[PDB]
Amino acid sequence: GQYKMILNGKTLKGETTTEAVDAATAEKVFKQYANDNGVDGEWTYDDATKTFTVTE
Repeated sequence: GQYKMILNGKTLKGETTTEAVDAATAEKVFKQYANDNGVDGEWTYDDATKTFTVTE
């Protein structure tokens, strides 16, 4: 399924999507991406909208 991440960082903002077998897999992909791009924030996941957020 399609999962979305809203990036709400100090210096990186926007939206991305990933196709993943489940939310746990999307979480790993998105958290790795955030880490690789210097984001260090608080996370939420909404299963109704398949959307993660990370906020600094």
